[PDB]
Amino acid sequence: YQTERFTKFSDTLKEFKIEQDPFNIIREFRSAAGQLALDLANSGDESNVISSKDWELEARFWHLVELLLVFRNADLDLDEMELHPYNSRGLFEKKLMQDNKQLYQIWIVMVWLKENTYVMERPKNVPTSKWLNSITSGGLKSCDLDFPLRENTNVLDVKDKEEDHIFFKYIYELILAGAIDEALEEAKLSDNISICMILCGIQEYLNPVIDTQIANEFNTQQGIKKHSLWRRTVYSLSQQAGLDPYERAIYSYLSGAIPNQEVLQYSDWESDLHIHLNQILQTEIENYLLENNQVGTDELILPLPSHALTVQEVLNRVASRHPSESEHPIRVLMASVILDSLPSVIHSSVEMLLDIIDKPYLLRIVTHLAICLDIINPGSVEEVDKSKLITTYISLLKLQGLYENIPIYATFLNESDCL
Amino acid sequence: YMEKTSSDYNLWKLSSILFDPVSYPYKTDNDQVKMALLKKERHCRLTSWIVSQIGPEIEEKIRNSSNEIEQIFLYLLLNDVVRASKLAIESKNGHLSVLISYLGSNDPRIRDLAELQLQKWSTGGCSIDKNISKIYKLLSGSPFEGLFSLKELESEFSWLCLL
Repeated sequence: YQTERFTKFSDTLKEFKIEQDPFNIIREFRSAAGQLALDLANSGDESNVISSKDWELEARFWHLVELLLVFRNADLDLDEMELHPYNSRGLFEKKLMQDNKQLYQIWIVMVWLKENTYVMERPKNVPTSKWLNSITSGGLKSCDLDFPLRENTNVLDVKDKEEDHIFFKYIYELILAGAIDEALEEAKLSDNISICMILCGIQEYLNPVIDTQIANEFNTQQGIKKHSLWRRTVYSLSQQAGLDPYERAIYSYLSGAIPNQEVLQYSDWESDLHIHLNQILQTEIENYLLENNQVGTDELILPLPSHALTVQEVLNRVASRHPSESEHPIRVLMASVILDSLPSVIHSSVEMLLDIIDKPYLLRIVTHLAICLDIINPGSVEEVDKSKLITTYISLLKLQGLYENIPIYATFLNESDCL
Repeated sequence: YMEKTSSDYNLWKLSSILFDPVSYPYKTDNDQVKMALLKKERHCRLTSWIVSQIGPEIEEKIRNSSNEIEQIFLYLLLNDVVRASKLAIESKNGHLSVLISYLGSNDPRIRDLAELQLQKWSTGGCSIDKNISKIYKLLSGSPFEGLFSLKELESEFSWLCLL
């Protein structure tokens, strides 16, 4: 049956033109692609695993589109936040994310990135308690994480290191996926209290009593006041070798830094891009705080880089670092959406019809995207480009023998007359 | 009218810190907030002052220590979280270092976790360094009130230092 696909997308358009909000179209496009992603994936010829991934990718694209256009377009402007110098850093961070839409967009994108991150299954047969092997062998004169750092790592049993590896890797995957609560649960329950505690430093300080404008979200002060310190402390910890590469990786991510080579070598376009947007973000916040004298000089223990990249440049670098992946045609759209250069790319792939015909999803996707765009933002895509796109896709509806559902797509030109 | 060096001056000053009203010049959304700020201010001045007093005692003690983790603890005795964190970092005690950064945020999660770690050690725990346990006990939020208690430090430190 699967050669139903176009129906689903077409179907969604029917429902829209007929209850005469348009963001639902895309939401459905997403779900549609995802549903199809499942079909080709389950039981299939290994020629299908490929086009299955091109559907999952499809789906992620629609999601990213929804998220960003919702934020950008459903922008109806709220009330400005008036801080005082007595206010906590927490509030200033919030203010920053409110006022600077360019940067919040980065947040949105990171959220999307996390959403679609793979995490291993929870490690089984985890041991009763930490470093149990070393303790049992005798030779841990101190039971604290820093003991084998104070003096040769030869202290820790091999099996203990192997388990610390399992743990820190799992925690790392969870952190990259946004699963911070799960990471704290794992830390707690796996007898890694001190690491847990480390994960608690992630929050900026708020006090509901002082920072009135969040006395709703909070009933109790929380987060840590000397955060610039925390951050250097963690970063330095991240640079100290004789720690497991995933642990160092974790601290890197937390300090707004770029994890060690041993770990980073396995990160893909999404993972890598995520890492570097995290860096942009971290740097930008800490700079925002410095420009408002909410950082205390004592805490500038160490040099961290102060110069934030632009999303443009991060993308360019990550691209050159992952050319194969970068060049994949829906991930180009992903980037195009991220930079807003989107009608830009529409008109572009339009002129590539004048090695876009070779891949099937593309001509469809661009067309339905163009439709959505001009629905949500009348004017968005050049009238001509709509004409050209629908023209060509329609002729494929003909080549597929689905003339049945051509009128729906017609509802965008007087050129429709000619059908 | 008194010398800033005289013990008398100390009496009158400490008395000012604890009893004279504080003023908080910046306007506050509601008044219970104000009250909270006034409490933080007073607390900060009292604790800066105590650190003024115990200062040389502890600096002497740091002069004579032969063990890095003990020094880290003493820096916590001067309410200097940052230099404890730094020495930890330097003496290659990095995890501790991170933990240290919590001292003075009153995060009850961290509190109950630190205490938990302490019970687990104090039930088997073949051996834990004498000063790491002290530091954890500080993170527990109840350093004498306790079951790994710093009360015995009664004999090694000015009562003011422990307070």
